[PDB]
Amino acid sequence: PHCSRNPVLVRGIGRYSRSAMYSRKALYKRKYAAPVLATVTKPVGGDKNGGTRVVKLRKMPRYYPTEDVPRKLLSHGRKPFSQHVRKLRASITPGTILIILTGRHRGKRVVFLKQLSSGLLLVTGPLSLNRVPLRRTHQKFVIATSTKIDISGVKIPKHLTDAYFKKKQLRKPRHQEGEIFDTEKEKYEITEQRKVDQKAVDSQILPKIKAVPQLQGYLRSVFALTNGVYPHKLVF
Amino acid sequence: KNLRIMLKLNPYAKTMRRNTILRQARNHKLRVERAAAALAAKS
Amino acid sequence: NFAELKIKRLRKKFAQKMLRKARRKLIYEKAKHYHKEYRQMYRTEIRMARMARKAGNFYVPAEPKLAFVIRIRGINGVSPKVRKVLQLLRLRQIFNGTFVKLNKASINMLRIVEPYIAWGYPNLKSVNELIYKRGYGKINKKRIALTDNALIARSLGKYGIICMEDLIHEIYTVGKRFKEANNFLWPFKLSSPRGGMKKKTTHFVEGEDAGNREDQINRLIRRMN
Amino acid sequence: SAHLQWMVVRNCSSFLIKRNKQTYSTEPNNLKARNSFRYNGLIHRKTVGVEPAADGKGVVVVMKRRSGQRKPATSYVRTTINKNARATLSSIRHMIRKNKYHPDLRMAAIRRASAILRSQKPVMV
Amino acid sequence: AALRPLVKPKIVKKRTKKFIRHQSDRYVKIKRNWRKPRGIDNRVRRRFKGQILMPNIGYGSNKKTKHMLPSGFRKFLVHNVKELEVLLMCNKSYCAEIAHNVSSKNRKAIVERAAQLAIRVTNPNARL
Amino acid sequence: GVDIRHNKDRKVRRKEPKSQDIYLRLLVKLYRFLARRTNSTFNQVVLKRLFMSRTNRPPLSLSRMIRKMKLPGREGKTAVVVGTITDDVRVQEVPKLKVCALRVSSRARSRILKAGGKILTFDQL
RNA sequence: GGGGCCACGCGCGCGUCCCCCGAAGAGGGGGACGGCGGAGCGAGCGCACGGGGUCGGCGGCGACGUCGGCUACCCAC
RNA sequence: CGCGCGCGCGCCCGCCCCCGGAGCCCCGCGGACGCUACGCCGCGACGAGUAGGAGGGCCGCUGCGGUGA
Ligand SMILES: [Mg+2]
Ligand SMILES: [Mg+2]
Ligand SMILES: [Mg+2]
Ligand SMILES: [Mg+2]
Ligand SMILES: [Mg+2]
Ligand SMILES: [Mg+2]
Ligand SMILES: [Mg+2]
Ligand SMILES: [Mg+2]
Ligand SMILES: [Mg+2]
Repeated sequence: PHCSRNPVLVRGIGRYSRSAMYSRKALYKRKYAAPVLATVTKPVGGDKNGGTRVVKLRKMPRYYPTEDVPRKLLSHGRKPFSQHVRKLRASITPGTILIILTGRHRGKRVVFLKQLSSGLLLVTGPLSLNRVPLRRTHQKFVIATSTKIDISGVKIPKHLTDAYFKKKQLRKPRHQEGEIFDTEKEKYEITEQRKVDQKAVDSQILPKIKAVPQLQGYLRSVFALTNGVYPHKLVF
Repeated sequence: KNLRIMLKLNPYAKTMRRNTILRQARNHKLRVERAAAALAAKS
Repeated sequence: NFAELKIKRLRKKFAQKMLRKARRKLIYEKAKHYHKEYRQMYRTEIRMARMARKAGNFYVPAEPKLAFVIRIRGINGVSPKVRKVLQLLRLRQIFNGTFVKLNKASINMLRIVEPYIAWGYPNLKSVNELIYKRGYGKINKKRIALTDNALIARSLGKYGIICMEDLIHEIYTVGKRFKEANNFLWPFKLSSPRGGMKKKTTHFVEGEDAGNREDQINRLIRRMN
Repeated sequence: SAHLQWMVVRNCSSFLIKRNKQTYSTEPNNLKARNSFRYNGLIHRKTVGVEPAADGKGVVVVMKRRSGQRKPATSYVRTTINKNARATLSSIRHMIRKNKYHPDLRMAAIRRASAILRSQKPVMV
Repeated sequence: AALRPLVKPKIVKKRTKKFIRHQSDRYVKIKRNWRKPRGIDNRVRRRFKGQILMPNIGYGSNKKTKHMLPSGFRKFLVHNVKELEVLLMCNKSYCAEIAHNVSSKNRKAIVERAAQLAIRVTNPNARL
Repeated sequence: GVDIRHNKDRKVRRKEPKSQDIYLRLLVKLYRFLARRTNSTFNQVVLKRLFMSRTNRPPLSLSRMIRKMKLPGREGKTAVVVGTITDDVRVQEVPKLKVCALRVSSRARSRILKAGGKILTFDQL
């Protein structure tokens, strides 16, 4: 299996024509002139009395509805979410500093590690300073500043995934009757594995931060707007 | 605007479209390096 | 005796795949010829005048063969003689348009309905943008979109016209089979000018839109389409 | 003939119902109970019908005898069958298909039967 | 719990109010029922701005959902069990509604059977 | 807007017979199918004349028929009418014919069959 | 050994013709063309996607004084 | 005119069942979830209105004949 011998020039067009690709992949010297209900097909079995038996798979229905619904027609390119192409704005690069502006950890300044395989960003506004841990965040509910540091030398573990930053609730074994149904401890409690992860990272992030002077107060402060500060004027 | 719906009708336009790109890029290359040559010859 | 029939159908599919591959090769090549045609007809004009400006002469180029026509005034307060001439040209509604060929018969008609129209001497790009984008066919006294060449050929291939480019050739070069190609087309339904007009009640010498605005018609088409 | 009977019975009939922009028919042996040529028991030389047992267990099937018409007393055959709802449908499917008795009524029969058997249980606990 | 119909497309109604007759706000001999005006000097007829609006066919409603309740079902009126059993097969498109003149002792019967056959009733608790 | 006129955009032909004679309507069911599913125009014509009214279906006389079929070439060929056949007592020599029509008078019926002729209907046609 | 050809399968011819070995023609290379022999040959996968009108094999929050309810009672603008 | 042109199976010669069901978009065995044919489906263009003319009214009021076990 050879990777494609036709390069790309623009999406949907290649750099070569028919006659040339013919010659490259050598379609010359590659000429191939190559030119009663009795049959019980799948089901089988064996048992005791009267001889043997032939058991029949995928048995027929019991109950038919009174009215059914027809099928759909076909379409081209309606992929699912696990198959899309992920994009990213240009002003976001590993080490950049970003302003959160929607949630509970609102209006804080944090640090960007990388982008996962779902379009969501991994953020550590290091817990000592901002009181903000490893989280997932959306690239569009955030601002990127023009203020940066060098992070290339750093070890992010493999096991850190969208499957790991997942919520876990909605338990079916319930009475289904009473003043209940958010009562299985009602609360969130922290594992140790998270702690271990936060420590092992900020150990090697944080020294790089202190190589910049005054970079801590910027990461303990909080952003806001005031009188005479119009945001389209101010560059970030 | 749509490549295929154009070319279902007129197939030759894929070739005319493949041309007019390679030509531009080649023409871009010459001006830049040559204008660079004189500029470096200025200073 | 079933296998004989199966083989008979599987053969007979050859009749259709081979024909289609042939025809798609046909359409390719003609367009490649037409490419060469249009260049020569462009550069040839230039070559003449340079050859003539070298001497002290001049060059009176040919006169145009076809025209594009738009209607700009409505249907309210109009004369009988003029209501007739428009509905021969198939302009029964505002901002519709049709091509037309030029001779003593046509030109006098255009002088009669001068104040209500705006016409010009178009180029090749405008013919492309009209027909592909906003260009439909008249078929069985219905209005049907040009999505594929089956429609064109089936109704119009007895003239040697089997695709879009063959029209455009037949139109741009006013050919022998112009009448049929145009009357196949429904009159183009356009949108109002993006950017605005100066004053529709006057001629295009007094700051208006009416009359002949020969080469500047194309500037306008960019904004209606 | 059938169409002749029909062209009288479109609009005027005692089994006819017309209210609320709907139109139903209540003649015996009418599957889907609508006013139609394809679905009407009194019109054809071949018809099939399905009803519930009077004792209150199983399904009653009805088929016409084709030989002596115009004597309605002994024109209809009946059977009552009471099994586990997969044997019951399969039995029906075999009657119609293997005898070619009006085979454009197959699934209509089945849906009517299943409806009955679904009802003919403790639908309430 | 509640019997689900087969499909539940969204419903859209071009007009939601009613059309009142003209000059019915002044007077009491005049009613709310639409009667078309036919005078010469009249301005609803002549369609000025800021006036009553007259019903035409463009307000007309889509046909996939016409006479369709908010619950997806269409309606049907009964008087006894006999004409109820005709709905067995259309038990997911149409619903039942019992008349006003039926007695208490018989409503119980009809409900008891509609519940078996899975035929929804749009007024199951009236007299009691 | 569009400067056109709507005074002549409905056409004033028939689409169906205005009567409730049911035997007529079954004939109409038939010839629509043949007109819809065949490559002929004979079918078209007949369909158009079964809609017509009765002053557009005047009676044909046994006399004219003989004159029009004794002409050369029209030997052995069927005669077809969309109305009534009367008798003309001013004719004595009635030869062999193969007529098709809707109605046929009684005196005319006898003479035609007594020459060895034959009478058909549109069904058997 | 320049960039470019919807060029193409090669074995001896089906041909009008021609550059040349060759006398106008046959034989040799091919070309312009028609084209089809004295050859032309045809399965299994996939991207499909700028292809005959949208799907998510993607999610979160919320509960005896709160949720929904155009239409229909009042008031304001 | 190269998505069939002679493909396959036993032993060139022969077989050449084949949908009471092939295999995926044409099956010339019969059929729509549609077939109240006074029905169902699909395309494309149009919609001002006095006097006035026509049609459809499962809009309505009182009574007669049949019919809703
Ligand atoms: Mg005016
Ligand atoms: Mg603007
Ligand atoms: Mg102005
Ligand atoms: Mg004026
Ligand atoms: Mg309303
Ligand atoms: Mg007036
Ligand atoms: Mg009018
Ligand atoms: Mg008229
Ligand atoms: Mg009107």
